[PDB]
Amino acid sequence: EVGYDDIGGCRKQLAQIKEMVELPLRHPALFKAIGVKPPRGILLYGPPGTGKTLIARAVANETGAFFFLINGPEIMSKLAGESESNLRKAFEEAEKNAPAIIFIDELDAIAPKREKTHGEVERRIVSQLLTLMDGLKQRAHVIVMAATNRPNSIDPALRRFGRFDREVDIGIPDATGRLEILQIHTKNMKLADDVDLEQVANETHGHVGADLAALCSEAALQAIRKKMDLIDLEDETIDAEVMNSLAVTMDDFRWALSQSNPSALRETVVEVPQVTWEDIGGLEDVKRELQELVQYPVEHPDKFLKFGMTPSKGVLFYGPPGCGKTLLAKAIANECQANFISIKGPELLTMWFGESEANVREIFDKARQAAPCVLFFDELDSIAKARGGNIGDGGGAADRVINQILTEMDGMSTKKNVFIIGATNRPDIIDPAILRPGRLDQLIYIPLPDEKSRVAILKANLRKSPVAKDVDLEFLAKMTNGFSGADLTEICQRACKLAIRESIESEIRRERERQTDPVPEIRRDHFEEAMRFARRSVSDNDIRKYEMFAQTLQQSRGFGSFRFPS
Amino acid sequence: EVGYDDIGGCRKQLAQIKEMVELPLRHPALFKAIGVKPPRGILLYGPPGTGKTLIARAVANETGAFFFLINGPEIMSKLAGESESNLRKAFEEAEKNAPAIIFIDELDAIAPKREKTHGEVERRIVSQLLTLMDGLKQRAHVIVMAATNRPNSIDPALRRFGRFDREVDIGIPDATGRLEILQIHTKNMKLADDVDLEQVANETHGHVGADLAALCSEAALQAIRKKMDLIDLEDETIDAEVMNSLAVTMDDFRWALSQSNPSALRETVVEVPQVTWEDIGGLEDVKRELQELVQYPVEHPDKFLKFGMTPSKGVLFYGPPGCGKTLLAKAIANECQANFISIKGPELLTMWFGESEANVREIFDKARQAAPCVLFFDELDSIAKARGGNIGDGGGAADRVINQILTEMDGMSTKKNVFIIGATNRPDIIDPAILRPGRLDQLIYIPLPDEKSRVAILKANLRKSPVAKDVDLEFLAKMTNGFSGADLTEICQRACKLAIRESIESEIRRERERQTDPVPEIRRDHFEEAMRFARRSVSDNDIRKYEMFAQTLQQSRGF
Amino acid sequence: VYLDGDRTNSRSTGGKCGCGFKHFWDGKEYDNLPEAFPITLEWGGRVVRETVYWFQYESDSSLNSNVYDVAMKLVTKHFPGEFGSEILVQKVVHTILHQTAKKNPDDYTPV
Ligand SMILES: Nc1ncnc2c1ncn2[C@@H]1O[C@H](COP(=O)(O)OP(=O)(O)O)[C@@H](O)[C@H]1O
Ligand SMILES: Nc1ncnc2c1ncn2[C@@H]1O[C@H](COP(=O)(O)OP(=O)(O)O)[C@@H](O)[C@H]1O
Ligand SMILES: Nc1ncnc2c1ncn2[C@@H]1O[C@H](COP(=O)(O)OP(=O)(O)O)[C@@H](O)[C@H]1O
Ligand SMILES: Nc1ncnc2c1ncn2[C@@H]1O[C@H](COP(=O)(O)OP(=O)(O)O)[C@@H](O)[C@H]1O
Repeated sequence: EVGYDDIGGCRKQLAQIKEMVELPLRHPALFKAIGVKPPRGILLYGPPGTGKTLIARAVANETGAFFFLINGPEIMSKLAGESESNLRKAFEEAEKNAPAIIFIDELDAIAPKREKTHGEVERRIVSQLLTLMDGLKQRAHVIVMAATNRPNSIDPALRRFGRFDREVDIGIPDATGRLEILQIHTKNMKLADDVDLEQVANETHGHVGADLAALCSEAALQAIRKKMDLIDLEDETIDAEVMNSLAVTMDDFRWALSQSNPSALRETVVEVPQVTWEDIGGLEDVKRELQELVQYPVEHPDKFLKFGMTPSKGVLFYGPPGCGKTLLAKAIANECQANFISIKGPELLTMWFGESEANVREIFDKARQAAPCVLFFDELDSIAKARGGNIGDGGGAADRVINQILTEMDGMSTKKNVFIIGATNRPDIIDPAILRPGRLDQLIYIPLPDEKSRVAILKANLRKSPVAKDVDLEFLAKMTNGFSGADLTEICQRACKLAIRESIESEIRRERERQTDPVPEIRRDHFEEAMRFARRSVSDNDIRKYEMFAQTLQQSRGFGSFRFPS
Repeated sequence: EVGYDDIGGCRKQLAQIKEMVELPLRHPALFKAIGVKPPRGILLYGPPGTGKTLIARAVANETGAFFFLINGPEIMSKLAGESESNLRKAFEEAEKNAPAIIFIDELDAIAPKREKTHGEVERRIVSQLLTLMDGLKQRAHVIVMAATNRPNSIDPALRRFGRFDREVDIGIPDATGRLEILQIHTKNMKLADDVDLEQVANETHGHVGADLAALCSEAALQAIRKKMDLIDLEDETIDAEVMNSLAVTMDDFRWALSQSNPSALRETVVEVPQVTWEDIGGLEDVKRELQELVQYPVEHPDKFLKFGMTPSKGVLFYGPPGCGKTLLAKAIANECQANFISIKGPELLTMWFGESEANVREIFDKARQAAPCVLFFDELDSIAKARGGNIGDGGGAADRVINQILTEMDGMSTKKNVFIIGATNRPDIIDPAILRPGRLDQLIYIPLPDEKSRVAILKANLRKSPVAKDVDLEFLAKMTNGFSGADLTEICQRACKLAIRESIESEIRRERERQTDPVPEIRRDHFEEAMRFARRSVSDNDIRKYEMFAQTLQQSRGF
Repeated sequence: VYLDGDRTNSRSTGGKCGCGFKHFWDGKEYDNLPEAFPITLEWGGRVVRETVYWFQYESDSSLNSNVYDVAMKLVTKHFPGEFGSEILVQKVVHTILHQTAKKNPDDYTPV
């Protein structure tokens, strides 16, 4: 049967479920004697296919308590009055065989949003469910677990205390989680020696457990189809000397991956970034500032409360485009081992155009649920830029979205470790209400990269592709003076393209000459040709604005000669 | 059974309910003989989990009256027609066992808003409830109590006179209320010497009674789990002494609090401020004006009646930003022991963008319920500035939210003690309609702090942090000259940050020699270093602006 | 003393003008001569015409012109104490930045 081994991906959520469920079920008498109250309702979030039913079944099997399954559509498909009878019978039967777990599969099908009822028998079913829920006068030990896709798709009457008040969020698996799922689903089949499950796990960006299981099954069936056609003997029984002789190769996995339909691609992704400080050269002062602002409070709270200092909430990055504002946020999120959720400019523009700023509440709720977390708002100026920019439509510097961000930020509890980082390249057009103390007080200037920074960028970009040992990256960084973090990437990509073109041309020429590898690495010639097309993204007439702004900010601090009389 | 002492934060509400219910129940003969109508319906507001079934149960038990409980969902789960039979039987049984109290748990479930309900069976149930409630004129000493979340979630026909006429609002507990709730819930438990419920009560901001009970249970369970795996005392039964051998620690409470999701966090905070006059130095004239305008009418009504002087409706504070306009309002609210409701500028902007100006009415209703109260509007110029500014785009300064504020302030009786205070740092673009003799007639200038006030500001900011005796705040206050409160607090924050960084660095370094409290206070060198980042937020041009505005206002009055 | 742009007894290190001496201007000495740019302000109905003097190619880093200081000084000199004048400051900053852009770093046109 199912167990904890059959579940991959999520690990913290399974730990929380174990903590909440194992003690009251495995120790009935001990909990009865003790005067505390165990939870009597758990609500599992997450998109379909994440394995919520699997989690509930595995917990019930491992604990050993009786497991009774209530299916939403099955309950709602019966006749009026018969559905209520089935629900009551299920509850009383589960109570009789205590301890027990009652799993309501699709709760949003039984008790949807109130405005979406549009009926009477549906409301009667919801009321019957509420009566049965509030009727759990201990009844030895029965735990009711329900699964829903979204928190908003449940009748709010079920959220109150004595009901489904405890919530567990099951998200999209990460790369390690996807690798675990693939290993679980491939442990029974035979793979060829060149199959690297880590590679395919990293390739699948947006996938849930069902998608990965389907991918493995599709690859296995592809191998079976490519093999059995040779033997073409569909005998009475599948003989054992065929499956063993058949192995799935990397080619089949790539073929199945290409013809795959991800289920969750527009879902916001929350995970610890894999970038580090080595990917960005220099900027040591900014690194120290970020460590001071976001790493100290989460690591030494006692020293913060000892001096009675309230930690800051936000930091605003400004500077020319492409200099690595996003990379710094990802690196600082990774260094503290905290979750990172990114909100791009198009998201804010969609909220502004659609006049739906209630999604900001959803964003902040997700950040709160994924604490500790780093919330990164990219190009906050976009809305201000969409309203004419410097020459606006005659109105003030305020909009329905940034104001909602301010409202959510003010009401955000400082005890929880949620840190907000904003990025922009036009500090002049930013709403001054953002820079008010208590919301976003720190301003950090990100200048153009320096020599060591350029060398680090080149090394980081060229890490994946082979290069010739004769290439002198130091001289290339010397040649490049005013480029940004994107021009170097462009140069590297042009060199790679030239190498690829030369390889393909040589291959075609050799094959056409053959009627009766020349380039394994990228050499100096490719970089020499690539540098003939390099272009400075930011002109010398555009950095002067940032330099003058920073100079004005620095020059106003004219109190560096204060000394006590001693 | 449940008793009166089990109730926690809500103390005034319990007093009101006692004074409303004890007399008819304890002395049925007195009220039956006398020609005074006892209350027949009581409605209890408040978000879920605040405790409302508890209060009714406690009142019924203390008064020794029959208590009959009716659940909304329970009555609505029955078949058509059977629900009416259940309601009639409940009312008849309660009438039989006089005196009695009927509690309807989820009133909004039985009788929601009219547009929300669509089926005819639901309307039939609501009409049956109305008929039963109107049939209480027989006076069998039966009192009906109901609970809900919002005043508007109930059918307005249920708030008619003769049915749920009375009203008691139970709100979010305050700091002392939360402390009392924690003490009540931790009576059976055993704590450790390092656990002080007062500190955690201060920290728990947006929690309700159910949230505090959940927090206590989670902390106790975490302690039990932390001890059980080590003791591995998994036997057939549980020993008596093992429970008394374990206690909850402050770390358990900190962990539980950090892993807690408060329910009532978006609700308006209606409490008495803890800010006193000592937190802001100087401005004696402003203190005198505030006491004269908000304290005299609430403590000497006879004087105002005798002289026939209508109390002032409110004032408007104008001045450069960060000079302590909110602190004065909080201090004057605290000095009068009156509730304080603050409405920031983003709230006004949300109401203007979403065109949901009707909520303004609701706000005043809340301020009407918690009288006496001080209603504070921050950044009244935000609406005007957002739609243009000095030039603007279209017509005058009128808009939606400001117009609703005017039409609600005009239609407010002076018998209720609600005082409205507005603040703005751009008095030029404020709507002249507000500055009218009867809405916001008073204009008060809040200038930059003076030498005697900066010392008080620094002391108030530093009272929470250790400071070395060598620090001479007088010299710092003399040297600042042209700073604001928002700059002095920034200086203090930077000094504390430098001290914390030095402590962290020293602690890390001292761990390097371990393979083979250096800074207890804040020295003067920390302040000397932090002063290098000191920036003057308000230039001289802004001072010229405000001084010219005040001079133009003052030059009109000359005699 | 000196009135404006007069030669001063102090050799200019970055003598791009070729004069070889620093020139007096606004109470200080500059290696080069400022560049004049017309500008108009229209705040509060009234219109004021002025010439912004922009300094560039100066050996001293602190002596180079800063737009955020020039615009603020001009606005406070011509419209002192007016509420909400920062919009005028931003407009002047943008106009000066657009007008002073050099396509070739050799178009020195001293007044
Ligand atoms: N984290 C996981 N580890 C292993 N298998 C998973 C995981 N998530 C999903 N699956 C697979 O997906 C399949 C379907 O999941 P399902 O129980 O339908 O999820 P839900 O009920 O939430 O839609 C299961 O057979 C399971 O093997
Ligand atoms: N300072 C930098 N160090 C390393 N890589 C950089 C840097 N700046 C830009 N990049 C490159 O740019 C890409 C992403 O740019 P990004 O940081 O999003 O630009 P912006 O700073 O404008 O947000 C990355 O692939 C990264 O390799
Ligand atoms: N002020 C309080 N004092 C003591 N206990 C409280 C208080 N508020 C809430 N509680 C606890 O919360 C629990 C649930 O409250 P409940 O009566 O369900 O609130 P509501 O009726 O608003 O849903 C009760 O068991 C009660 O012990
Ligand atoms: N006059 C003052 N006295 C003490 N603290 C002040 C003063 N002015 C500002 N502050 C500090 O600044 C913060 C917010 O200032 P606030 O009073 O909101 O500014 P404003 O007067 O513009 O509303 C408070 O935390 C307070 O500690």
